Amino acid sequence: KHEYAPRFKIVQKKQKGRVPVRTGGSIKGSTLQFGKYGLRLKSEGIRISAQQLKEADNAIMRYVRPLNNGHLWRRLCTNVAVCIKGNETRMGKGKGGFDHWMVRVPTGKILFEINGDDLHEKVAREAFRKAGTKLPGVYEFVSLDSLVRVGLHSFKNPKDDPVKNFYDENAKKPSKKYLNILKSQEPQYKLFRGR
Amino acid sequence: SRTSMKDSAGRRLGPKKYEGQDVSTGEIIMRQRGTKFYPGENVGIGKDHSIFALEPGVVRYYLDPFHPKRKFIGVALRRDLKLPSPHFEPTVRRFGRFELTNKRAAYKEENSI
RNA sequence: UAGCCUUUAUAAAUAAUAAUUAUUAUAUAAUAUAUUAUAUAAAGAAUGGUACAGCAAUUAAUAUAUAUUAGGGAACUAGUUUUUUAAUAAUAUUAAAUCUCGAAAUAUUUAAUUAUAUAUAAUAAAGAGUCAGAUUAUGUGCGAUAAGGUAAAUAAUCUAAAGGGAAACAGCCCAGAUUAAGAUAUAAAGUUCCUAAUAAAUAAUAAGUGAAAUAAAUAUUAAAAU
RNA sequence: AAUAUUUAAAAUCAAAUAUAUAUAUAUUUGUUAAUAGAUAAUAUACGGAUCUUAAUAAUAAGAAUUAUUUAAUUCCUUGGAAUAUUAUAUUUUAAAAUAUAAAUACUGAAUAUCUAAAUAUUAUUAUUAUA
RNA sequence: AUAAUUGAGGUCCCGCAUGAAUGACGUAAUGAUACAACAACUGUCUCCCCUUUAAGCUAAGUGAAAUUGAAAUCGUAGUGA
RNA sequence: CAAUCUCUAAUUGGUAGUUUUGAUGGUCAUUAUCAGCAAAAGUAUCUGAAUAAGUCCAUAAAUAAAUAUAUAAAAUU
RNA sequence: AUAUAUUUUAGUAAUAGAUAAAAAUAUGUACAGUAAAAUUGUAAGGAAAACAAUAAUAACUUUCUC
RNA sequence: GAAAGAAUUAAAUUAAUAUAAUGGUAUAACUGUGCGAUAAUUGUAACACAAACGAGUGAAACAAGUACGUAAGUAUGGCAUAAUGAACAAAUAACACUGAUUGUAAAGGUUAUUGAUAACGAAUAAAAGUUACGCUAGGGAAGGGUAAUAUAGCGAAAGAGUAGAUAUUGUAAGCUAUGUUUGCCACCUUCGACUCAACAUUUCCUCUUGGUUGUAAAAGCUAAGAAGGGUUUGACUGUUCGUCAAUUAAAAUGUUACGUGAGUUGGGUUAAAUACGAUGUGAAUCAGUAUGGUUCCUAUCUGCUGAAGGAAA
RNA sequence: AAAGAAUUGCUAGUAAUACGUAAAUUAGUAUGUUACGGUGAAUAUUCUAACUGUUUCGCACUAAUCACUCAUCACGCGUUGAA
RNA sequence: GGCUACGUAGCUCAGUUGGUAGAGCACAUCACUCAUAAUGAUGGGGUCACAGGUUCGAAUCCCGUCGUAGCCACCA
Ligand SMILES: [Mg+2]
Ligand SMILES: [Mg+2]
Ligand SMILES: [Mg+2]
Ligand SMILES: [Mg+2]
Ligand SMILES: [Mg+2]
Ligand SMILES: [Mg+2]
Ligand SMILES: [Mg+2]
Ligand SMILES: [Mg+2]
Ligand SMILES: [Mg+2]
Ligand SMILES: [Mg+2]
Ligand SMILES: [Mg+2]
Ligand SMILES: [Mg+2]
Ligand SMILES: [Mg+2]
Ligand SMILES: [Mg+2]
Ligand SMILES: [Mg+2]
Ligand SMILES: [Mg+2]
Ligand SMILES: [Mg+2]
Ligand SMILES: [Mg+2]
Ligand SMILES: [Mg+2]
Ligand SMILES: [Mg+2]
Ligand SMILES: [Mg+2]
Ligand SMILES: [Mg+2]
Ligand SMILES: [Mg+2]
Ligand SMILES: [Mg+2]
Ligand SMILES: [Mg+2]
Ligand SMILES: [Mg+2]
Ligand SMILES: [Mg+2]
Ligand SMILES: [Mg+2]
Ligand SMILES: [Mg+2]
Ligand SMILES: [Mg+2]
Ligand SMILES: [Mg+2]
Ligand SMILES: [Mg+2]
Ligand SMILES: [Mg+2]
Ligand SMILES: [Mg+2]
Ligand SMILES: [Mg+2]
Ligand SMILES: [Mg+2]
Ligand SMILES: [Mg+2]
Ligand SMILES: [Mg+2]
Ligand SMILES: [Mg+2]
Ligand SMILES: [Mg+2]
Ligand SMILES: [Mg+2]
Ligand SMILES: [Mg+2]
Ligand SMILES: [Mg+2]
Ligand SMILES: [Mg+2]
Ligand SMILES: [Mg+2]
Ligand SMILES: [Mg+2]
Ligand SMILES: [Mg+2]
Ligand SMILES: [Mg+2]
Ligand SMILES: [Mg+2]
Ligand SMILES: [Mg+2]
Ligand SMILES: [Mg+2]
Ligand SMILES: [Mg+2]
Ligand SMILES: [Mg+2]
Ligand SMILES: [Mg+2]
Ligand SMILES: [Mg+2]
Ligand SMILES: [Mg+2]
Ligand SMILES: [Mg+2]
Repeated sequence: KHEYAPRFKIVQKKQKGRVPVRTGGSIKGSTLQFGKYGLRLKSEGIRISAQQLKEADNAIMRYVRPLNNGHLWRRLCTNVAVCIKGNETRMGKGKGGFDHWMVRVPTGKILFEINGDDLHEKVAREAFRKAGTKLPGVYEFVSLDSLVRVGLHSFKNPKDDPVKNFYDENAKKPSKKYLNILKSQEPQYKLFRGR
Repeated sequence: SRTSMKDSAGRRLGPKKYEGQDVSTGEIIMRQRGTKFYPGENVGIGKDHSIFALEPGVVRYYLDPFHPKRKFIGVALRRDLKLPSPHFEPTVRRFGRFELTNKRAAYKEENSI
């Protein structure tokens, strides 16, 4: 509903920033969560405007609405407010006025997701290709068995990466603050703190 | 047009004296906005929460179990002392005065009340 | 005026610059469950909150044949069910210059030790010039993730630096001309000829692709792996 | 053969290094190409010539492009050893045997060394005449 | 009006932003004023040709000038304050 | 009266000497807070600010609270 | 029971607690305590007036008691 | 087993803080309450932080006095970071320091206090415009870069096309090229006509060819090759352009310092004169209108057009 | 708390009357209607509005002054000038 | 920083040299009239500008501030 037009109470101008190249191997929003088939970015990290996303959504919908129990999950919201000065105006003299909403999209991230009752995968693939024709990146069809993109030419299965209880790890190799707290909890300090 | 071209300068609010550093009485160990560091052993605190040394010694940053979730800056009277000092041991104190070996000076001091 | 430069000196002078030690844990050995030594591992005294990472709280976004709160319809005889409309909850998933609960490296930075003394800091007495900067790389603000653009941050060079390379070249890659000499090591860059110097190996290309200034979505044809 | 993906060393396998060690653990490395798309005004414009090799047939050429490498090739631990190569000499019948060598690729600065000369400072001398 | 007119004259009045001695309006005459039309005329032009004289050119005599870092002073492309 | 001299006042582009900031098409110039600012400190531009500041707050809630009531004392009665 | 005199009371006014998030003295010092939101209710009361309620007692001290 | 106390643990700084925002604050810096109303006091302040100077900030300690607290102790205003202004000249007090011959005085000094210079390190007590009649010293304290726009192309194809997205058409969004427009940057300080044109091809005509239920024919439409040859004359306007008239096989689009002023012109743009409308108190002014109106050059080199001499043939 | 501009009735058995009485309409209700007596006054014509009959003069009115009637302006359709 | 003199009703304005709550004015209702107004009469609201004293007695004097502006001072 509000993914292409956030309702920040205090509307305000924003700096340009940069699209996060996720050097640490994030895989956040790079996985199929809601649907069966999806459309992910394949190229370098890119900014997608609100209008472009809306058009991609519309393109996908043409295939989704005919389906029985058809659904489209829009995974990303255009949260960054972009202002622009005109091409007509000189440089300097303040910042330009609000123009459009935009989203910073890392390399591996999923944009859309679909799942119908009577949806064959070929149709879904076609729809997602047609959606990709309207967006500024280069995109890729992603199924539930197809594995998570991280880099431009690199891949990963989330099933593989290890599970860890971090409290236990902390206890094993404790910080100074934690040790101080533990000492405080002990009786030779707790009795004589005198509050 | 109307531009937002106005800002105060930076308040120089780092630590002004570091761990293991020799100090003198009066010297500022920390400038800060509110007690990020609390005044520890042999150390005072000012109006602007500025930690300053009460005695000559060695600046030490530490945690104390009595005050968990609070960082401290104190001044150890020597380099030998671990400045979160043992609680039930006697306080390491500095006399900090000198006897008036000079006779006249001693006499003057005796006279003065 | 300070910053940076110069001259002449001063010491109960190393205070300077660089690194190490400093911590945590493990194993072994020796003393009294602790201490010391040895070895190994760990981005390893103190200060920090950027990258990264994250969705906690704040601010924002999405979904539920899930629950509650009311509303609009609807079927039988005000009660009731369903298809729901919003809010709230629950569960799952997401991001931000002014969010950071996790969190680097570089950094700031302390003592002693070692190494730099044909070397540094500090102080004293005196002379300046300069206050139009430029480019390259990285991280940003503005611009349109435009400018040989603009604004500052860090480093280098040019400025004021000749020499070799980059065809030619202020700012790039090497390297700092006291005067020669030209045997030996070479730097960056090169070795068919122009032009100082070359021979090999294994693959791929057939397009003169390309051969020191890489042009995109997409299409076609192959090639591998499943 | 056919259909449909992916173009990957994360997983997986293979290979190598480091800790107890014929194994385990940890780390490091290995996963497409071509063409089209293609484009303006003095004149082709990799700096220019020119560069993709070919048996018969050469004491002889066969990228001068792209990618990964080496300094003849293969094992052992920069070094030695073996292997064939190449060149040469000797002996025997243009070939065979023996042995010697080459294997340090090279060019390259006003860099460094060497080789000499000058000035300045530091530290030692020698000669001649605040010695 | 012209084959055809952003010009000219006539007329209309959302006069962006006329107006009465910073005078208002309509005429006769005048004007090397400005714009437009008709007639006549023509080398203005279609489209230039021929001719004449003074230069230009050559020989003799006299004899400038601005300019000038030094010049042994080509094209193209590239580079580059 | 008026004229002249001396003093005093009004008026003056008549006339003379001067000036017309730095930044911009009325707005910005001093101070504070955050971001920009890249985990010390500092850090700019006609950069972004739901930006904020030229202050505000005081002489006041008092007095009374142990020898007391008739009579007699004054070792506390 | 009633008359006069002399007194006494009635000026009727909130805090009764070291008060603790209604409003009021904004700098000192001493002593002490904890807010808010949301939720469930309740006369007018309704989304929005007020009041109530809404985390855990292991160990310790004293008291009574099987 | 029960009651009471002491409390501890968890959570919380989301409330509250005189006031912005940030940091801090429950050990509370927040809140209540007693006393008080004092420390919102007086002389010396080292040493630090910050820092060009001027200033700014924290502050141990010594001495005098005060308030609260049993005491320990705490208080030199406010949880902190804004809340501001130099000298000079005046003014008011206190100080007992100087007292221009001596004594008084005046006047100056010391100490405390007063009002502003916001262009906020403040030039004076006190200062606005105009010039196209201008003058001097200097500085530059279309080309180049860019490609948002513009022009052209490509991919994908919603949708028109009597039916069929792709004969022809092709929304909004996607990927490029160009340097032809309007911009931006600031390294770098004249429009049109005439004359002669050279080059490009993204081709308007002519030649060849593919597609065209939308090629029967003929006219077309669209696309590929193709730059050999050709591609206008008039009315209006300074105009390029545009409107129209009459033609043409066609009347293509650019580049060349938007080719060409040491080749011509000078209508536009343009200074001095003048008027009009508007603006201004005015001098004068204008992304206004109108009439008038100033540059010249014998060619040294390059280059090109022709013509000779010398030369090695 | 005897009532503003204004406005109603009444010259005699009338008005006035905090003087009463009756009937018609009803099953029933009079502050109304129609009738009866009782007691009983005050005032008085010259000026002006109106409205009836009289008259003078006037009259462009005759559905008779709510009469008739004049011009611009506005709406349509002709005609003829100027240019 | 000091010194003035003014601020009645919804509108305009009296009143002022003390023993007052008064005018027309525009506004809503009836009134004579083919109908409508002009004209006649219904009534309307003032803390006599916030707010204190002296005379049993002040809207008027002595004023504590509010509003909007003058004036002086200071103007270094
Ligand atoms: Mg991130
Ligand atoms: Mg700041
Ligand atoms: Mg200087
Ligand atoms: Mg040292
Ligand atoms: Mg940041
Ligand atoms: Mg943290
Ligand atoms: Mg500068
Ligand atoms: Mg630049
Ligand atoms: Mg220079
Ligand atoms: Mg150089
Ligand atoms: Mg240098
Ligand atoms: Mg040198
Ligand atoms: Mg090529
Ligand atoms: Mg190239
Ligand atoms: Mg691996
Ligand atoms: Mg070319
Ligand atoms: Mg080359
Ligand atoms: Mg050398
Ligand atoms: Mg016309
Ligand atoms: Mg004409
Ligand atoms: Mg007149
Ligand atoms: Mg006049
Ligand atoms: Mg005239
Ligand atoms: Mg004349
Ligand atoms: Mg001659
Ligand atoms: Mg050069
Ligand atoms: Mg003048
Ligand atoms: Mg920060
Ligand atoms: Mg910062
Ligand atoms: Mg910092
Ligand atoms: Mg930093
Ligand atoms: Mg806060
Ligand atoms: Mg410092
Ligand atoms: Mg200073
Ligand atoms: Mg306080
Ligand atoms: Mg406060
Ligand atoms: Mg002055
Ligand atoms: Mg005297
Ligand atoms: Mg100034
Ligand atoms: Mg200034
Ligand atoms: Mg000044
Ligand atoms: Mg001035
Ligand atoms: Mg003029
Ligand atoms: Mg269709
Ligand atoms: Mg489009
Ligand atoms: Mg250009
Ligand atoms: Mg072509
Ligand atoms: Mg045909
Ligand atoms: Mg031909
Ligand atoms: Mg031109
Ligand atoms: Mg020319
Ligand atoms: Mg020229
Ligand atoms: Mg003339
Ligand atoms: Mg009665
Ligand atoms: Mg009846
Ligand atoms: Mg009667
Ligand atoms: Mg009669």
